[PDB]
Amino acid sequence: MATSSEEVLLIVKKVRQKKQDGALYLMAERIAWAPEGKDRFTISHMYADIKCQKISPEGKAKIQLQLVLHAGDTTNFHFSNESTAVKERDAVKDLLQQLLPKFKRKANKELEEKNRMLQEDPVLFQLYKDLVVSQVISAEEFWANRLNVNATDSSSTS
Repeated sequence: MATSSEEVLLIVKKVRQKKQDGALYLMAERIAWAPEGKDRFTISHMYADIKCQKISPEGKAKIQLQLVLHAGDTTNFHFSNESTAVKERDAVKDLLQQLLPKFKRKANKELEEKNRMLQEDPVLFQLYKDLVVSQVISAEEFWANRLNVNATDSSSTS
């Protein structure tokens, strides 16, 4: 069956994400953040999905952590816990960086360029939902003429 080894490895608190501070819990196989007062992780990424981690420059009153997922995503966190914020992001950066290679999945650059194109060109992503979502054509059909040319002028067409 699906063995969910939910092993909380680190307990981090006072982390503002999505304009709401909470608690970020690390697990053997993933990272999950919950808002303060809620037992619900509104953020849960598997190390296999997280490519790397970025942290804000030290000596600042803003402990910010930013993970980047292989799909071409990310995970930004604001450790507002002035008491251990820095150390929390540190042990976090370290712990994740420990389990991250443990679950290091293949870098899907094929997907990265796709995701990044959908973020850059709002029209491209619009037509994507228009055609590919309406089952008008497959995703690669649209991508075929877009991956080779990323320009909103051309994105106005298939």
